[PDB]
Order: sequence, then structure tokens, then C-alpha cells
Amino acid sequence: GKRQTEREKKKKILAERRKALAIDHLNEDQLREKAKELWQSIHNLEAEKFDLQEKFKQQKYEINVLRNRINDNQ
Amino acid sequence: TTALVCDNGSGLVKAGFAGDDAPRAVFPSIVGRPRHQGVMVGMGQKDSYVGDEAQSKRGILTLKYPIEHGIITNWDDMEKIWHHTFYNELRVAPEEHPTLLTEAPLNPKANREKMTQIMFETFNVPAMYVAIQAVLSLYASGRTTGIVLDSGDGVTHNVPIYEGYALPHAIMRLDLAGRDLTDYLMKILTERGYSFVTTAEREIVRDIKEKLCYVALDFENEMATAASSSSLEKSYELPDGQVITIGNERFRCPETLFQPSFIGMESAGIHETTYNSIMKCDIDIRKDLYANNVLSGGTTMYPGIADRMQKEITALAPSTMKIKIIAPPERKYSVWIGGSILASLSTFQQMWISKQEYDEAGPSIVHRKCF
Amino acid sequence: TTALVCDNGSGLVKAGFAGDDAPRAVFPSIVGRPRHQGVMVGMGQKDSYVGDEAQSKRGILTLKYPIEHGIITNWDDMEKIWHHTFYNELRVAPEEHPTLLTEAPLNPKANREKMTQIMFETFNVPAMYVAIQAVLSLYASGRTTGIVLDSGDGVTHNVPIYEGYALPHAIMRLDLAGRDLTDYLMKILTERGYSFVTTAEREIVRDIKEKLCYVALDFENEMATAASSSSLEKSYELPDGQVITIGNERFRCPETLFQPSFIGMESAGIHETTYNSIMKCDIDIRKDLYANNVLSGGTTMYPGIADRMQKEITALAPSTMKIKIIAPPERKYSVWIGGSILASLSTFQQMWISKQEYDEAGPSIVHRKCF
Amino acid sequence: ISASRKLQLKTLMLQIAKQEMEREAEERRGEKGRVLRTRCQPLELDGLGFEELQDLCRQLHARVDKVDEERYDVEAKVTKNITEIADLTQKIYDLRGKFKRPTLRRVRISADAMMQALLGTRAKES
Amino acid sequence: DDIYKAAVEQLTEEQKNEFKAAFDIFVLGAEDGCISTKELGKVMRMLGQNPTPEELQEMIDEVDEDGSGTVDFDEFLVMMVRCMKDDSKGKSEEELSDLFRMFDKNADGYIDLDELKMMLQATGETITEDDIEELMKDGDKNNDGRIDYDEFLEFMKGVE
Ligand SMILES: Nc1ncnc2c1ncn2[C@@H]1O[C@H](COP(=O)(O)OP(=O)(O)O)[C@@H](O)[C@H]1O
Ligand SMILES: Nc1ncnc2c1ncn2[C@@H]1O[C@H](COP(=O)(O)OP(=O)(O)O)[C@@H](O)[C@H]1O
Ligand SMILES: [Ca+2]
Ligand SMILES: [Ca+2]
Ligand SMILES: [Mg+2]
Ligand SMILES: [Mg+2]
Repeated sequence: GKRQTEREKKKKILAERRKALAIDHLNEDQLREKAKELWQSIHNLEAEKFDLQEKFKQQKYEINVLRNRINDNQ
Repeated sequence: TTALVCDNGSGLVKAGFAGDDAPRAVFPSIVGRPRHQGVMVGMGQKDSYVGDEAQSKRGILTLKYPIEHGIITNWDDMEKIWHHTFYNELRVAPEEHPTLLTEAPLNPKANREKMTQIMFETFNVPAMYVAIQAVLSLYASGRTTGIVLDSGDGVTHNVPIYEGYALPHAIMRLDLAGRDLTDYLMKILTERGYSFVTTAEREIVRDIKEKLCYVALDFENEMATAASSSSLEKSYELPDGQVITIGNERFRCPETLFQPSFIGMESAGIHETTYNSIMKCDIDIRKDLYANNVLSGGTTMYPGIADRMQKEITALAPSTMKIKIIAPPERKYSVWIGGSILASLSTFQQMWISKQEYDEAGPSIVHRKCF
Repeated sequence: TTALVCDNGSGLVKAGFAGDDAPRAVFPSIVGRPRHQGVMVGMGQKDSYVGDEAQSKRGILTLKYPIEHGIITNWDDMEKIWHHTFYNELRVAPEEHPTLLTEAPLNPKANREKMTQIMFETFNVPAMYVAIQAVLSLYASGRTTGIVLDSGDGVTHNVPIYEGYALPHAIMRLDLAGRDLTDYLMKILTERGYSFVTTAEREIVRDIKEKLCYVALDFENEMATAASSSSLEKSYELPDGQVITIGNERFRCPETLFQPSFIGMESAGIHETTYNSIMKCDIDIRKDLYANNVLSGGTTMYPGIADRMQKEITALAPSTMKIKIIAPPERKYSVWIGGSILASLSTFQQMWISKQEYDEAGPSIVHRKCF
Repeated sequence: ISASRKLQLKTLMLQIAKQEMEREAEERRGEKGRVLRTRCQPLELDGLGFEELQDLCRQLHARVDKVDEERYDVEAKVTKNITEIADLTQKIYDLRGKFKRPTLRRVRISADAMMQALLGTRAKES
Repeated sequence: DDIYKAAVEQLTEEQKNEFKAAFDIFVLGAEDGCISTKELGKVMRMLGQNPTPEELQEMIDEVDEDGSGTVDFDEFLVMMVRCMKDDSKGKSEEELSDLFRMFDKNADGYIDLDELKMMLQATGETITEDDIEELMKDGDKNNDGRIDYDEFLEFMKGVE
């Protein structure tokens, strides 16, 4: 199933992004490092999502341009 | 908000917002990949032309319908057709509109469940409902009783209804429809010399069938007349010239409806499956069904069918009952008009399959109370 | 950098940088060794004069074309011609310029593979691409459909194209072209007393054909008129005096195109191979091909051919279709203009056969995806 | 108006639009950085019992999961949107492209060479 | 178009006298007193360039407005500086497309001419409202009162 394939692939990516958060055995400094890793990952995802938002705004405006030209080309 | 009354059909997809008189966009449901190589660079050649675009470039495509007989045989192509219908022919995102699909009676369950799963996962509609294609055609006539013969292009089915109570044991579904008539016409045209083989030329034969064929009131007399005089031979101009002349192929193509032995089918014609569907009903509602016989669907648009069918049923039925055949001029879109009326009702507003309900019971919700 | 759009042809080599309107250097493709002994010492006599230099010393040379019918029969001479074209007529070393050769349809593979091997090993170009001579002529017209009849000097081929998708099963390649017309004219001139035999005098007969011959609108009427009056006899001055008078040889030489039985060829004329090429196409794109018939190549420059061909096709074709023959004034260089346009495209910039690709797969790379 | 002032206006508008677009892009980047720094909150819990440390580990693991789910969904949506945009661009071109074939001229060689070929011996200053 | 007019209006009377004397010397012995399309084409053939008569007619129609087929003093200088095309490639398509898309600050697919007014205020060249009016007339091909994206391409087509 192509839709099944999409759902399965997205869930696979979801699973992959789930790193092994098995770390209590670490000491204080290592766990602080891991927390910073998570924090930096979150901030980078924030940057990625902001880029997605601005690119979506651009895509919507360009689709408006496209529809304008379509109407012009009656 | 407003509801989207889509109607997949088989041969023409008809869609439009609920509450209007006619579907907004009507276009053939064909998806055709190009088949030749292609030498011009940068021409912007796509990989699949769907809908009405592939009826203009059909010279270099291989059109293939994604719906064979009511059932859907190629789910990817059907998804493509739906995506086109939503985004380019109506230009309304499905995230903000309920949908009302239509389905033939006695179809496989898996088809309906996959349809609802697609509508809820890919297009992500708020709520969708699936309705039987004959009840809508009964809505459009403004009746509440009557036995409706909905001879589409994929499958011909005959659902009797009384006082709003459908009779599930009297549905007679027959798989002869417009497509088989097109194939039979394409097969009998070879008796004069015209050979149509390519899947693109099936469209030309369909146009010939639509514009020229008619149903004879009496078959033997017409066969005798066409074999002596020449008052029937009507000519038609192909898409390139070389006019053709159709003789007694005119009324022999749609005669297959009343004698399915022509294409080798065993069953009885549409004139006798209606009488059989009536006789399975109870003895006290047969008069009302006799008086309110309804025609619908595209294939019942042949000039002169509402008289041939009435003559046949009057021959079969008891002499006292009155036989009346309702044939509205808006036959082709009758199902969609009925769908619009049903979606516009206030009493119906709580029958939709809401998305949270689907999340709790899975796609098998459609067979449950929300039918 | 800029691309070199070379176009080998057969009879005239046309070359120039991509992005211009006309080829930079156009010169006959003949290589002629001297044939007499030579007594002056130190005159600086070379062993082979190529290109336009051998059209001025042709009195003591034996000119021989290195390309017979599209195919290349003498690879050393062709290499010499290419070397001259690159170094003396354009003065650009090939180490810094992509090349875009052109090739007739349905040619032997070995010819194309040897061509690419030469271009990559001897001249050592960065990347070369081989294109069919008819698609370019379709580029130059600014169309995207149409059936192009490219009657060169070596071979006449007729490639139909629709919406950018070439139809490989409808290419009709015929080997009658300008050279056979030159030979036939040289053969019918003997009926008045003028005998041209030497390979140098073939050039004089070619000049006569170019300057005097024309295609008759109706052949029998012209044959009758030229046999009674004397309004057609046009005179021409040889390279030494002794003017000659051409009578009904004027329209009999190019008539061979429409009746190849004159030179003993069996096949049908260029007026009927186009109709046959159309009829092999699908039934739905025949109107567009009828309306967009394109002429190209040198030999289609005869005065009055765009009317004779239209009359013939209108006679053959169905009466309803409109027959239109596109005959741009820049017919001779149409293929090269199209080549320049194609080489100037941004979308095409990644289709070149890069040298590292050739090093990995050998000369047989040309038949692969990089066509 | 005189074409010189027209070209001057054209290049002035080019510069104005370019500088304004660049300034607006830089401002958008600054706002993006500011707001993203506002959205993600730095933490400081070093030296604490590993129970709370791992509680933060799990909380931020789940948080990473949520942000990844959201961002990847949005990214897939935006990729689909850009694909559709390209489709519509191709549609518009195939509707009304064709004639968009450019022309390049090289026969007009540099005017010095043309003047030389014209003059010859008297090609001393021109 | 008027590009050569702009280029020579940047230039001064030095070019005027230069091309006048060049006409005096090279076109010496002529009977027309100007340069004709066929005249310049034959001159190109004499020097070694190979222009076509159709190109000759096209270029003379481009340079000649009154239909005379010759060159006025300003037209003569425009044609003389025309034969060589030093400046090409006309800015960049994508960057200017982005500039125009952000020009529609309202992002409605339409250009408010007040935005044009403010941008011109930024430009500040000695210009009257009728000058920008004429510029828009040059640009607003469909006369919709705004700047269409395709018309934005057209009026900036090849503009350095
Ligand atoms: N005017 C007409 N005359 C005869 N046959 C028609 C006419 N219009 C449509 N048909 C036949 O009906 C078919 C369309 O039926 P339709 O009702 O659209 O099917 P569906 O139920 O799938 O929508 C066509 O394939 C054609 O063969
Ligand atoms: N003006 C003309 N009139 C008639 N025939 C011509 C004319 N010009 C060229 N030809 C013929 O066309 C040939 C040149 O064709 P060309 O298009 O150069 O071939 P290729 O496709 O090999 O380049 C010459 O051999 C000549 O016979
Ligand atoms: Ca003038
Ligand atoms: Ca704006
Ligand atoms: Mg139906
Ligand atoms: Mg050629």
C-alpha cells in the first residue's frame, strides 16, 4: 500500500529519531552533555521549522501568482 | 461550511458543492501515461495526464479507466483522480469540507473500506459518508417510493424502495452497462470495414454511440426496414475526415440491453430484471412500484428507450395495472442532484462519519450504524 | 564557455558558435588531391585541398565527397574536413568547446560510434552530443508538433513529431536527394549536346541546377507548353563562354522528387511518402500533422515546390482537413539554427556526453541514455 | 521621458529593491534567532541527583520527539507544496511557453573589428 | 530599444562630432546624406560582415520611426553605438523576481503604485509624476494599474 508505505516510512523515521535515552548510568557531566545535545537538537529543529514556515509563505504567494497568471490566460 | 458531493461513477466523475442544481466539474475518469519516447527537451511533459486533459492528448497516450465495474481495480490511479478533482477542478482543500461519496449496491466491502481509509488518511477530510447510488436518484425525482433502474456506465442495478423502506432482498445487480455497449458497437462496426483497436479509438466509438445510436421500438420490424430501404443510414465524420455510414448498427448496439445474449451474457434484459425485481417484493406494494418506475443513469438516455421499456413491461405485467416510466430530462446528473439534496438536509447532518469515530473503530466503521 | 554547433551534412558543412542566427563558415565538403604531375618547383603545392579552397583549384583536382548518403565512407577524409573546420574556418581549438554534431535518422550504428570516438580521441573535445537532423529543423520553426521533410543533399527523411513525442515507427527515410538530381540533370543535358563527365564539371552542373531549375505546378501542361512555345528557354554562361540554353530540362530535373521512377528508383515521391508517414500515425493527431507540415533542407529551395507539394497532398488527403506547408525563407540553415537554439538551452546543459562517461563505457555510450 | 533618466531610474529601483530585500531578510533572520531562542529554554541543573537528571533526560527526549514529529510533518507538507508549485510552473509554461526561445548574436563582432574591416589602410584612428 | 539613446545621452557632444566626421570621411561621395538600411548592409558586406536584407529592414524599422529608412542625428548616433552590444545579460532573473515578489508587500500578487512611489522616493532622481506615469505605461502593458509579474519580467527584460 502506497499510503501504507508512506505511513510506515514516516513511523520508521519517527522511530529512528528516537535515540537511546538510556543514560542514568552516566555521571553528572555526561548527562549534562546529553541534555545539551537534546537542547541543541530542539533549537535546530526550531530553525528548520522557521525555514519551513517562511518557505510555505513564499510557496503560497507563488501559488497566488500562478493562479493569477492562469486567470490571465483565459 | 458546505459539503462536497463527489460521485466517483465509472466513466464520468461528477462533483460540486452541496445545494446547487448541477455538478460544477464533469470530466472523464481516465489516467493515461504517454507511450512513445519523446524527443523535444524542456517541453514540460508530465508523466500522467488525468481527467479532461487526457481527452485532448489522447493521440499519444494509453488511457486506462481506474474503475472497472463499480469496484476500483487500481487504487493509485483512483487516488490521483481524487486529488485532481479536489485541487484543480474545484480548488478547495479537503481539510475543510465534508464529502459524500457514492457506491453501487452489492459491491465488495474492501473497496468501501479502502475508500474511507484513503479519504481519512491521505486527503484528511473532516467527515465522509457513503451512499447507495439508487437512493439518491430516488431523492432527485422528489418521490418516496418507486423502483429505480440506474443503468450507469459500469454496472446496472435495480433497487426497489417503498415508503422509504428499502427492500434488501430484491436488489438485482447486472454488470451490463455502457462500456459493454461500447465494446459491442466497436465489434459490430467491423462488419462494414471500420476497425477501431487502440484504447484511444474506444473514445471515438463512444462518441459514435452517443450521437447516433437509438433504441428501436420493435426490433424485428426495424431489422426488416433497415435491410430494404436506406432511410436509416446516418453518416458521421471521424476526427480526421473519411466519413463513415452506420446502417442497422444504429439500433443493434443498444438492443444488447434487452437481449444480453448478444454479448454472450446469460441473464435477461433490463426489461425483465425489473419485472423480476418487482415480483420479489410483497404482494401489496406491487401496484405502487408498477406506477412509479424510475429511470436514471447515463445509459438510459438513448432516444426511444422510455417507450420500449414501457411496452415490454406492459407485455409482462398483468393487464390491469398501470405502467408508468419516469424519465426526467436531467437523467444523467440525477444521482448527483439527489446527492446534493441529501447533503443539504438538516436531519442528515448528524449521520456523517466523524473523524474521531474513525480513529476509535478503524475503517470498519462504515459497515456499522453509520452506514 | 560557448558550444560549437557543427553540422556535417553532405555537400555543405555548416558550423558556428551556439547562440547566433547564421553559421559562421559554410563551405563545400570536398577533398581533392591533385591529379597531374606538376613541374614548377617550390610553388608550395599541397597534397590535398579541402573545403572552399578546392572549389577554386578544381580545374586540376579530383574532388571526392567523403559522405555518400548520410553515412561516412572515407574516415580519413572526414577527419581532415573536421580538422580544417575547427582550426582554419573557426580558429578555435576543440580542447575548450563542446560540440553538437547532427546525424540522419536510421543510419548505421558504426558511423555514429566512430564519429564519437574520433571527436573524443583525436580532437579531444570536452563533451559532444549527436542529434537527429529533423528535430532541430522543428526547433527552428518554433513549433512543437508537425511532420518535417528534411530533403538534404544526401538523403531525404521525414520525421513526424507530436507534442514533443517523436513517433519512431513512422520515420520514412528515402535516399533520393540533391546529388541524384545533379546526376540526373547531368544525364539529361546530353540530349542537347552538352557533355559533362569530369568530377569537376559536376560542380558546374550543380550550379546550373541551383540557378535555373524550378518545380512545375503541373507537369503535363508544362511539358506541352515547353514543346510548342519558347518562353522557357533560359541561357547560362559556362565558366569559359559558350552559353548554353536549357529548354524543358528546367522542370524535368527536380520533377524526379515527385516521380522517382525517372532515375529508376521504385519508391514513391516526396509527395506520397509524407502522406504515408502521416497515415502510420495515430488517428487523433493526423489533423495537427496535416496543418503543420514543415519543409527544410537545401533541396526544398526550388522555386514553386511549396505549391506543388500542397496541391499533391490536398489531392491525397481527405477533403475536410486543412493542408498547410511551412516554408520559411531561411530553409537552408534551418537545421543549424535549430541546433544553435538547442545548444543554447539551460535544460539541455546536462545531456552532453561528458568525457569521463565515455572513458567508463567506451564509444557505445552514444546508444545509451545519453542518446 | 529621456531614456537616460529612464535607465537611471531602472537601476536605482534595482538597487533600492535589492537593499530593501537584503535588509528585510537580515531582519527576518534576527527575529528568527530571537524567537527561537525564546522558544527553547536553557536549563541549569548540574550537580543534582541523577533521578532528576534522568527526569529531564526523558522530558527532553519526549520534547525532541514532539518537535521532530511537527517539523518533519511540516517539511513533508512544504516539499509537497513545492512539488505542486513546480507542477503549476510547468503547466503555465506548456500553456504559454514555446516562443520563449532566446537568441544570441555573434556576427555583430566587436565594433573595432568592423571598423577595421571597413577602413583597412585608413584604419588609423577608427 | 531606447537603450542606445540612454547610452549616448550619457555620452556628450564629443561622440556627436566624432560620428559626424566619421560620416563625412567614410560616407564621402554619397548622394543621400544619411545612412540607409541597404547602405549599411552593403557597407557590412564590403567590410566582410554578412547581414541579411530582412535583418536590414528589421534594424532600420527599429532605428527609424518616421519611416524614412535613414538616420536622424540622434538616430544616427544611436545606430552607430548600436552595432556593438557591450552590455548584456541584463541583471539576474531570479534575484529580481525575488525583489519584485517582496515589492508586493501586501503579497496579494499585485503591486500598489504607492509602493512604487516610495521606492522612487528612495531613488530620488529628478523626475516628475508624469515620468513615472510614462514608465508604468511602458510597464503596465495590460493597463491594470499595477505591475503584473509577467509584465514585470517584460519591462525589466534584459535590464542591467
Ligand atoms: N446522450 C447519451 N446518449 C447515449 N449514451 C450516453 C449519453 N450520455 C452518456 N451515455 C453513456 O453513458 C455513460 C456515462 O454514464 P454515467 O451516468 O456518467 O456513468 P456513472 O454512473 O459512472 O456516472 C457514457 O459512457 C456513455 O456511454
Ligand atoms: N538555391 C537552391 N536551389 C536549388 N537547390 C539548391 C539550392 N541551394 C542548395 N541546393 C541543393 O541543396 C544541396 C545543399 O543541401 P544542404 O541542405 O546543404 O545539405 P546538407 O543537409 O548536407 O547540409 C546542394 O547540393 C544543392 O544541390
Ligand atoms: Ca528614421
Ligand atoms: Ca503590492
Ligand atoms: Mg451512476
Ligand atoms: Mg541537412
